Order: sequence, then C-alpha cells, then structure tokens
Amino acid sequence: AGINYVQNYNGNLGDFTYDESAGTFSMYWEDGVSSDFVVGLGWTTGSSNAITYSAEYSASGSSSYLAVYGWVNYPQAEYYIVEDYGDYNPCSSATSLGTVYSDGSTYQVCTDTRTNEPSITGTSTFTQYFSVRESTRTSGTVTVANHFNFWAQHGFGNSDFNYQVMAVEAWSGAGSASVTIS
Amino acid sequence: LPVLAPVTKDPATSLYTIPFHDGASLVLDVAGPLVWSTCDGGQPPAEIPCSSPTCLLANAYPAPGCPAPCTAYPYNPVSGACAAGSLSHTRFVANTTDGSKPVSKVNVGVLAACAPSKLLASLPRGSTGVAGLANSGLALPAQVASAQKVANRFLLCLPTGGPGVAIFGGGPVPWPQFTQSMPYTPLVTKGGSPAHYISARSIVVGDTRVPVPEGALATGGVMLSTRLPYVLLRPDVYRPLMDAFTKALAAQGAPVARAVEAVAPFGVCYDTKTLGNNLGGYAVPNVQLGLDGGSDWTMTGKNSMVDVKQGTACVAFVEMKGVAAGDGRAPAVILGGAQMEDFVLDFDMEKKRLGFSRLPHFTGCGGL
Repeated sequence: AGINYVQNYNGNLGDFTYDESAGTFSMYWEDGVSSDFVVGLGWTTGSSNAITYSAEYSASGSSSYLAVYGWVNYPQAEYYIVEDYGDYNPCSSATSLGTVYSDGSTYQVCTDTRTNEPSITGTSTFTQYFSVRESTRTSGTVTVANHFNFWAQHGFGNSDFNYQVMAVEAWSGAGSASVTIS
Repeated sequence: LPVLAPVTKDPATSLYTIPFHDGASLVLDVAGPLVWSTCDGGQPPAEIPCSSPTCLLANAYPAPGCPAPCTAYPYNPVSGACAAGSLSHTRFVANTTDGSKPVSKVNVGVLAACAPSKLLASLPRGSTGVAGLANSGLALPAQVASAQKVANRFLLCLPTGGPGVAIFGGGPVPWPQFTQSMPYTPLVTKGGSPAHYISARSIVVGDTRVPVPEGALATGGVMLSTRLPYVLLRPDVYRPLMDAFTKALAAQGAPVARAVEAVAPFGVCYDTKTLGNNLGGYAVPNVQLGLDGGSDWTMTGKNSMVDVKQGTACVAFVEMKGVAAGDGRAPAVILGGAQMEDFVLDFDMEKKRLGFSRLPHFTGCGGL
C-alpha cells in the first residue's frame, strides 16, 4: 500500500528527508552521530505483505542497520529483518533460534527479552526478534511472511501488528542512505 | 584479571546491589568511601590500631551525625544513619573476566567496617551492607585494585531490570559495538569529598540552552550518585531548568500534558494518560548536559521521568533542600541512578576521567 507512516526517532541528528507519496527517503550522517536514530517510511499498521526496496547504503564506517523494522501489539514485540549493516552484526550477542531461508539467503535468527525498557506502550517487558541476512544486500524483496512464520514458532504473535517501516538506524560513526520503497 | 559481578536493581527501593558472598548483597554507593556490612565470626576485627594510616583513612569523611583498635563510622546513604564499627577482614566472592563474561571464581580479601543490623533499615531485602565505590583507599574499587593487582578503575552498566554489570580493575572497555566511540570527560577531585565529579558547561532542554546565572555551572559541578533514582538540582539551576521543561512539555490530537498533585519526594508530576512515548521513553523534552571534552550526556524520558504509581509519572529533577541558590560549595547537579541506567560508565581514577557511552535503544545493561 501507499506509505502513511513516517518513522522519525532522532532524525535531527543527521539530514533526514522523505516523500511519502514517492516512497522515498534519505538519511545522511557523514558528520557522524553519537546517539541512536531510527528513521524510515512505511505503514501505521504492518502486515505480512512483501516489501520491495532499493537503496544506496554506505555504512562501513558506522554501527548501523538497513532493515524492516516494526512492532507487534500483543504479545508485545520489537523486530528487525536486517538486510545490510555496518560494523555490528546483531545476532552475535543474542540467543539463537536457528535460521530461516528467504528471498535468496539464509538469515540467522535471534531473540532476546527486553526488561523494563521503552516500548510502544511505555516502560515494558517484551520480546525482540532479529533476522539477519547472511548474504547482505541493498535491494530486493523481503517476503516478511517467511520471517514472521518462523518467529511464530518462538513466541511471535504474527498478527496484531503496530507500525512497520523500512528503516535506517545508526548510533555511532558516519554514513549515508537513500531508500525507495516500491 | 578484573573482577565481575552482576548488578540488580531492587524493585522496592530502586537501589543497585551486587552479590558479596554467602548470598549476601551490598548496595552500590558511588559516593561512599567504605565497604561495610553486618558481620559475625569469621569476619574478625583486623589488627589495626587507631593511629595507623588505615584507621585515619577509614575516618577521613565523617558523616554529618558522627564526630570521631580502630573504630570507623559506617554511613547508611539512604537514611543518613551512622554507627560505630570495627574494621574486619572479609571476602568478596565473584568471577574474573577477560571482557564481560565470567572466567573463574575469585575470592578477594577486603577490609570492611562491621555495622550493627539497625544500619540496614531502608536497604534492599537481602542486603547486608554498602559497597562504597568512591575514589578513596578503602572503597571497593581501590581495594580490588590492590588485592587482585588490577587498575584503580571500574565499570558500571546499571540496569533498568535484569542483571547489569560491574567490573573492577579496568582493561579495554567491552562491547565495542556500543563503546568504541566512548566519550570521556575529566574526573574532578573536590576538597573534603571522595565522590566522583565532572563538569557541565551547559544544560539544554530540547534544542535550547537553559539560561543559568554566571558561574552557576562550574568545574566539578556535576556529582554522580546511586543513592537516589532522580536528579538533584541546586535551586539556581532547578528553577530555569524546570520552567524550560514544563513549558516545552506543555507545548507538545493527542492529550496535552496535565499536571497532577505531586507525589513525594517529587515536585512536578503528570497524568501518564497525557504523555506520549517514543523509542527513548516518555515523549518529554530531551535534556543534555554539555560536558568538558565536547560530548553530551543525554536524558530521554526513561531517564527524566519516574513512574510512581498507576496513572502518575514524576519529573526526575528535584530541588535540593538546605542549599541556597548559587552556593558553589554544593554541586549544581547530582545525577542519579535512572540517568546512569543503560550507560556503560568507565570510572578511571588512574587517568582521572569518566567514559560515558549511552547504549542505543534496542539494548541495555540488563542481560548485557
């Protein structure tokens, strides 16, 4: 569907521009950042619709992700499908759930419990899910249903979605990104 | 190797503890100069006369309600109670670490003051005393440094919940994914105090610098504390900072912020139904302290608001009592526990600097 939601957490730490009707955004942080931002575009309510994107993503000098990002209302969850990233692979630190194959690559899957931390309903205890692409890329189709179905074997609600975006996150270093969601 | 202990935030008291030995825990007090606990046999009094250097050191910072073999005067940092105690040999039982994970069990000998059980009031259930982490010779970090032959330096990663991290002895800062760009600011030693102080040259609410009187923010003007979950502000800073915060908050088709009757010890509290949220916590004005060295210590809603009861959250800036506006003998700002939570903090008393890496929103000290 048409974009109807803008994700903007600390976009002001760099240069965040977007056009919802065109499905485009860019985020430049070449001066560097020293706090976490999460910016992007998507939908007020997520779904299992496939997301197709194209991006220029330069983050070798940054702790950063290019990812589908969103939340589930109940059971409460934060999730990422990481297509590419900078100097930190987020499944290194976390509990492994094995792998899922989708859209031409194996993804490593991990989860963590998040205790007394900010959430879409305030301070809460919830679950976090990551799928991290083994063959990183900056364009393609994410068949989100394959990820959500696999995570649903491990507690993911796979329904009752809150917002869902294609996002760029970074919290250290410098980089740039331009993304189109077709 | 440095020594690692897991840190628990006690729900009832909001105080942070580490296991000490025998299932007993101690409260982390970053301004406390002594390690003290209740004792029984097998913490026998040390062979320390009250003229020796060790005894005078143990009595170097008398608590307000306490004048002057050795007898020290352990201080409960929550209630302010103090009592006479003897110095005794005790064991700090933990793990070593080569980074952040445990490697081997270790038993570290430390000198602690033996306090009467009455001094435990207001401490967490299961705590038998206080682990002082101030910059002085009988605090826990200094004692671990001499006994374990490691650095006079420690790391804190205080949790909001789940097990956080305390490491005594230095080494490279772990979790480079979060700490590789760690900013540092000088640690300032203040006369008559063992506490950790740093210098803020500005305070910003949103994107707007808070107008403070000339000289209000001085060298060593920010103290660090684990005694309270909230920030204490000297009156000359309290007034402009709170006015800026409440004005900005009031100006944010969602509900508009609605003040409610304050819940002690706080002065300004809101109906939580009238506050939004974002990935940093409640959607209230960001506050930044611009520190010497050029980096900022940031506060978001998780740091600047405290949930006190169903329906009410209070602003975590509280005005100091018994301190006149502009009194340079007192700190301008005392940062507390919830402003240190989910930061990796490197207290380096050899290089005399504090490293402060705020973790990004998707992680935190708990479970790190």
